[PDB]
Amino acid sequence: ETTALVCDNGSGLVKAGFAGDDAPRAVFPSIVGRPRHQGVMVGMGQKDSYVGDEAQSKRGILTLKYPIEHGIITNWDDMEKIWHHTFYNELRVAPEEHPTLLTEAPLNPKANREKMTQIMFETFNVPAMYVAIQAVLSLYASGRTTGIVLDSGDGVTHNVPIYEGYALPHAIMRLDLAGRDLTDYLMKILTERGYSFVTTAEREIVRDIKEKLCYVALDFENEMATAASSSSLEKSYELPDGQVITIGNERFRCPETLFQPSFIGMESAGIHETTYNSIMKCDIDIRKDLYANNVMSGGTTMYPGIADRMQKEITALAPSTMKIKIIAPPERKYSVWIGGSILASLSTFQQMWITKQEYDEAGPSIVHRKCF
Amino acid sequence: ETTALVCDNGSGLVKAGFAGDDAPRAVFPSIVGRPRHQGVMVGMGQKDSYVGDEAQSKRGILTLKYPIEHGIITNWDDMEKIWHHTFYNELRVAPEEHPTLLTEAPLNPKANREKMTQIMFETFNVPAMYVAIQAVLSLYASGRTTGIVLDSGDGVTHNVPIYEGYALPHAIMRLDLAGRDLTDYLMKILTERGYSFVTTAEREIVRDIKEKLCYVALDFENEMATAASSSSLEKSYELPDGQVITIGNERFRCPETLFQPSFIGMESAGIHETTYNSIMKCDIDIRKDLYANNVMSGGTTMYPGIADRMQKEITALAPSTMKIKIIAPPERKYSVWIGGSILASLSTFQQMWITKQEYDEAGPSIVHRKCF
Amino acid sequence: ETTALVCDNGSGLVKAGFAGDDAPRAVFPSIVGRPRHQGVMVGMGQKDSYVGDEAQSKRGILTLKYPIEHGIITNWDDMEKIWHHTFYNELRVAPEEHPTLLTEAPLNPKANREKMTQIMFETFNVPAMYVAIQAVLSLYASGRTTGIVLDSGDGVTHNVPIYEGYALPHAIMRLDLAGRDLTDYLMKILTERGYSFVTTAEREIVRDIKEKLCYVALDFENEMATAASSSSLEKSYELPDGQVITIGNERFRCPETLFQPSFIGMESAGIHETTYNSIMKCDIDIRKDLYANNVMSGGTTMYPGIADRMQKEITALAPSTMKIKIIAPPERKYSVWIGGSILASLSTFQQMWITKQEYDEAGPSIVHRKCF
Amino acid sequence: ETTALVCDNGSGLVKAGFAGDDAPRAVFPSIVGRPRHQGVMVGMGQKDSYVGDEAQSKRGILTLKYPIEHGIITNWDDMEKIWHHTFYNELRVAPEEHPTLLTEAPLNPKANREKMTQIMFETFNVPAMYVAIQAVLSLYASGRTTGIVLDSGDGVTHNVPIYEGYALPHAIMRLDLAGRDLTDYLMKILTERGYSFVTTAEREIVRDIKEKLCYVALDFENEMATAASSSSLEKSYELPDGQVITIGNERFRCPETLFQPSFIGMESAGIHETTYNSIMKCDIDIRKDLYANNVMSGGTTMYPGIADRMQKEITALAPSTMKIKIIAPPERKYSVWIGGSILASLSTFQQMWITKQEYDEAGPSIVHRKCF
Ligand SMILES: Nc1ncnc2c1ncn2[C@@H]1O[C@H](COP(=O)(O)OP(=O)(O)NP(=O)(O)O)[C@@H](O)[C@H]1O
Ligand SMILES: Nc1ncnc2c1ncn2[C@@H]1O[C@H](COP(=O)(O)OP(=O)(O)NP(=O)(O)O)[C@@H](O)[C@H]1O
Ligand SMILES: Nc1ncnc2c1ncn2[C@@H]1O[C@H](COP(=O)(O)OP(=O)(O)NP(=O)(O)O)[C@@H](O)[C@H]1O
Ligand SMILES: Nc1ncnc2c1ncn2[C@@H]1O[C@H](COP(=O)(O)OP(=O)(O)NP(=O)(O)O)[C@@H](O)[C@H]1O
Ligand SMILES: [Mg+2]
Ligand SMILES: [Mg+2]
Ligand SMILES: [Mg+2]
Ligand SMILES: [Mg+2]
Repeated sequence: ETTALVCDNGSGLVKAGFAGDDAPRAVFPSIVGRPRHQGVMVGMGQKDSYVGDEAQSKRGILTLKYPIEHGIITNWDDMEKIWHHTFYNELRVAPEEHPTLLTEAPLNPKANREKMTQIMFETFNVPAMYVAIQAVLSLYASGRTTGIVLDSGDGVTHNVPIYEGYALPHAIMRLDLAGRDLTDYLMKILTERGYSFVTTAEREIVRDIKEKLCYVALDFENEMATAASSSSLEKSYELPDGQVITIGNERFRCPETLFQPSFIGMESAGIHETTYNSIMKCDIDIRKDLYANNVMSGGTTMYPGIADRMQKEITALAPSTMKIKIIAPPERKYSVWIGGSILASLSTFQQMWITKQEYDEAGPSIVHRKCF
Repeated sequence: ETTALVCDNGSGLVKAGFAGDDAPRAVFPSIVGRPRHQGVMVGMGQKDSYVGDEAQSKRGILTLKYPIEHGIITNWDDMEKIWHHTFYNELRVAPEEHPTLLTEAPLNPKANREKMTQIMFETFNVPAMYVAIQAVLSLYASGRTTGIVLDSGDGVTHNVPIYEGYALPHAIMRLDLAGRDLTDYLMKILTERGYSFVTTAEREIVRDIKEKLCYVALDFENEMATAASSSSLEKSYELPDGQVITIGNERFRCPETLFQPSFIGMESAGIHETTYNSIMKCDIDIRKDLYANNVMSGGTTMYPGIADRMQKEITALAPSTMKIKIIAPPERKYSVWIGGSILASLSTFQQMWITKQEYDEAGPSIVHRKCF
Repeated sequence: ETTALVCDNGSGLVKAGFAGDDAPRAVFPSIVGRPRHQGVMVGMGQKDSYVGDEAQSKRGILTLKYPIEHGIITNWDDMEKIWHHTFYNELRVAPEEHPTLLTEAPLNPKANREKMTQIMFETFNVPAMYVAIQAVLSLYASGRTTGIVLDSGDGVTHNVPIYEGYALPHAIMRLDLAGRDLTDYLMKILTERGYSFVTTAEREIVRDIKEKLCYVALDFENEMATAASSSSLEKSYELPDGQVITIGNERFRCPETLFQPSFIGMESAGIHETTYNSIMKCDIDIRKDLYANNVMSGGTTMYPGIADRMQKEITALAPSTMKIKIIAPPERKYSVWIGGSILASLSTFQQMWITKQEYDEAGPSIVHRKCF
Repeated sequence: ETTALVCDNGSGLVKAGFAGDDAPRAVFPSIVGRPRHQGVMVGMGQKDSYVGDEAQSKRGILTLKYPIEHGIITNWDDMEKIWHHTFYNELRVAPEEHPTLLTEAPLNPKANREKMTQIMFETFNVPAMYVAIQAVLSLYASGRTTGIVLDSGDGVTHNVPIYEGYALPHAIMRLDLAGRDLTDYLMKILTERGYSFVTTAEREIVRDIKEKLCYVALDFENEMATAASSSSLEKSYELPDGQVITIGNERFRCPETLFQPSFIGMESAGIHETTYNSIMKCDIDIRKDLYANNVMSGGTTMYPGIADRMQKEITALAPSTMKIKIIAPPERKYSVWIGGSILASLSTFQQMWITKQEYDEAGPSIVHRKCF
């Protein structure tokens, strides 16, 4: 045996690599694009579909779409097309030799995990597989046993409280506000400056505006007063046609949707009150250890100043004698993959794989009574 | 006080009148024309500019242009010239005595509404004003509280879901396909018959072809089979030079762009799928009442057979146990003005005006925290 | 100031008079004759040159020639000799007191208009001048703003479409078939009867045959069948030597050259197809108003039956639902002067003159950026 | 099979040859002339019609006319006469053995392409044919996939944006200002020097003046100031009668009609603003690649200094951080034929022909659902 594969399929990026590494060798977006215009040059390399980094380059003529929406895979033809691109075109492996570690969000459909298991054996014919929960793997990456994990990615934000090795599945919150809903609110409030980004190729531009110019205001009602003297507030951004946009208070205002989800019409609470309501559903003897370990992960927790507001605004909810310590590693974008590289290389793990023999005598329903 | 003014400025027509009436006294196109040829007769009444019904008559020698494109006013010199023509030359009022109700599209620039407010006080010096959203006013005209409003005009098509008095601003779709983009597609597909309408004075002829000979096919793939036996399909039209054109399948084919916007190269969805995606972004307890109230308005919803296809094609998307009732009044062209005549004559409204005193101590930014 | 002068210099006649009158006081041909024989009576009043009505009387012993051929003045010594005869010998004015309105054909050389301007200031020293286009002035005489003008004179036939005060300079046709080319075709087809008019004094007789016995056939292929029974077709004419000529089908056949210019070997089209091709180069919204206003002017449009054939033969080209109205005033010979009398007496015109001060600081090139 | 024919039928020239060559073997003008004079020598080789290079030599006695005006073939008798001259008299082939590649302009009538297809099978009986779009073939000649193509010929100027193999048919502009409208403006402004070119045989002289003495001014308002000191500006040209003309500012002033079409009374924009408005109708992610690839083609883009003004005047419209690279090959006159020689010799193309069997069971309407 050489090694094992760790394929972190997310709603926005597909992180992939080998176990035992410290960074994924394969980071490309989870986009499958079909061309939508006519097509008039004969031959000269026109494929029926473009996946990932190729569709990101040719995106002006493509109808881009995501096969994964809010964690749930909705377009199993396109998801088998990304996995085919991930293993062959991007990692250059043989899938019949390496065991594959997959990740998915908690509180997810049963058929979403059975259908991953059916594809990895009946189509790729892997020797073994295992589906892990992402917020469990975010805590191997920090090398811990205790802590609540705020894993906010591109499709789903979810808290999982984990005390000393033991997960508390009744306190797992799942909030479907994520980075893809911050882009779609940003396309709505860039309209009030005048700039109209509508089609799906501009959705990948407003995503790139958000990753470069948006931050989290430490007090939202005071930065809106700073928009009176919009001097250091406004920044510029060069679009791929050469135009510039002067984005102003829309920098700090779209990540406030993480803290006030009523901006996009959701009745639910922000990520500071879904952390606090998930600690307050735990036992009273472990709430001191969950305050002191607030592990953030995922790429939506990469804004400048989001650890400073989570530490500010849980403290206004928690009793004043408990210390709050939001713990943000700088590598926290890939930490679901970093913990998957650790868990697949542990020596105590090689009896937890779902082998091909164990699958065949049990069908696709083996994955529920074996993984979690 | 005599009464209030209701000035519905659209991208294609300027509807204007007084509150409490049942029809606008002033319907003229929103066109400002400059002459482009030499000019050789001395004197005898040559103005520098021609606005509205006058420029529509003298259009053979004029460079006609619209100051409003896609809802956004782009040419504030010409828009102050239409308003000057609307009040003085067309309504024959004094603007310093009547409060003016203005309309504009939702999801619009902030500077578009501030600059209307700055003109109506610093130039016309009105006693009071109020900017209303057009799809709110389309629902007073039907005398209701509940319904999604498909307001398709000449610059912008937009859905606004309104439950029992409460607007849902996160489900407001805005699609910039409208009647001016159906004319420009019709000038492109009349070329394949041979007829070349190019200059801006022929743009007002193809607009008049579209308002007389175009309808909506109930099944587009079967009317294209009827173009084999083009017997009852083809109609004729007498041009203003005496020529006739025999338009064939181009009758039903340009309003299909409302239902398949890929004909003009837009990635977005048709008006039957922007209604359905705007209901599916509402709460699940109000989707039954939004199906049963589909208020159409605007002049682009005046084609023969557009209520019959909207009722056909939402039903193919909606679940089969929900009833769909597309509600098209016959007066639906002016229904943004009809609801503006109702709202300005309500007794509960006279504290919602932005008076001249309230403007002066607040600047032009009063209109955002007072209207909507 | 007394009044202004209107000097309509044509290729065949010099119409001159004062502004505000209804008929020119000075109508004499534009002929400068030199004697060609010996000269044997000593003294008794022999001048070196004879101009106009005097050379028309003494024409048997003179080499008559026209200084203006096809609108272009080619013999500037003789044209200064006609203007000297026009002002002093014929109007009896002082040129240093009256401003002079001049006319010329459209699409004319630049040096033709500069050299008129140089003569009227450096030789006659007029206070002011203005060069107008003849087909503009033909439309003041009918008191209008809209119409295409068929101005066919003795040197040039030209259409100028004029919509409501605005000339369309890209649709101005200029056809150099005129009355002097109908005389020269008539001298060629009177030869086939036997009568040989060759020298220049007989050119002024065939011009007088044409003004008295020639008409326009309403259908040319049927009047040629009437030449079989030449009973009412043939007329007689008494020459100035007492001889008679019996002109037959040559009455209607030389004005057919206006409608079929291939008789004199021109490739171009007739005056019914240069009117139609000049309307079809206009905008499609003004073609209805140019059909209903077909102003004829000039002396070549004075044949019996030319309005009846223009109305017949444009109708065969125009679409059948457009009305055609050829508009021939009875005074249409002088209508370039009649409109020049109107334009020079308008009150809105006295700032359009090129004064002597404006000329001196600008040279002769002022006339292009001031008149047209 | 020997090879295939590439017949580039243009409005001004008929380029023809074989596939796989680097230059057409048959370049002759698209002129069919009928004699117009009497004809008095008995026998000695007088045909009823003269086509192409023969009618160009004998043009003094012929009524020359073009069967193709603005891309649309209007005179199908004469166009079958050119094709008969092209294959038999000029290429000396048998049309029943070679498959024929035809070109035509985009946004063209449907009946123009059906009637080419009906002639090439029912009259010439070719084995196969294919109608291609000219601006697609202009991009094979530069050997590319990406670029907007400014193909300005003798009848039609049209932009076609082509990204990586995929044409964008909603951004295709078509402007009917071309070289034949620059000749007709040049015949109008040579009149103001005095020189009157009127009949159709002089239309082929002013075309030859334009191809030798006209250039494009880099700044039009400064070359008009250079016309004050007309020293290096004026050139001479020897006419075929031996006369000389001293053309002055009319050298640079007629190609300015390409950049200001209001000189000939067109309301539309120049070729620098129909390129920019066609890029601004594309997607925002491909506008960087269309700026860097501005392929000019056709013979109207052969003026000295037209690449230097297109690079100057798009840059004044484009944002200042985007590079503009107008790409003019020196062989750009024949580049529609050069790309047609490439496309007909590709190995991936031989299933795109419309064979004679495929035509017979489908009628003439096969060409729309098979070519484009
Ligand atoms: N620097 C950044 N600042 C802010 N947001 C960012 C940044 N980088 C990425 N994002 C957002 O994070 C999203 C992807 O983050 P990531 O956590 O990798 O997604 P994901 O984990 O693959 N989706 P999932 O695991 O299913 O929840 C992007 O779509 C952006 O919206
Ligand atoms: N009978 C008709 N059938 C089809 N289309 C029509 C008809 N009458 C008008 N139209 C089109 O619809 C438009 C009617 O104008 P209107 O509905 O008022 O647009 P508008 O409201 O002025 N623009 P806006 O309010 O900003 O959306 C015209 O410009 C035409 O393009
Ligand atoms: N009754 C008539 N019938 C037909 N032709 C006539 C008649 N009277 C004059 N003509 C012709 O008209 C010519 C003069 O007409 P006229 O229009 O006055 O010339 P003109 O206007 O001075 N030249 P121009 O300025 O170029 O129009 C004569 O030379 C004749 O050829
Ligand atoms: N050297 C030149 N300089 C400027 N213009 C030229 C030159 N040579 C040719 N032309 C012009 O280009 C025209 C022909 O160009 P060309 O592109 O070959 O015609 P064409 O492409 O066959 N017509 P079409 O294909 O229907 O657009 C001539 O009629 C001239 O007006
Ligand atoms: Mg993740
Ligand atoms: Mg409206
Ligand atoms: Mg005259
Ligand atoms: Mg060409």
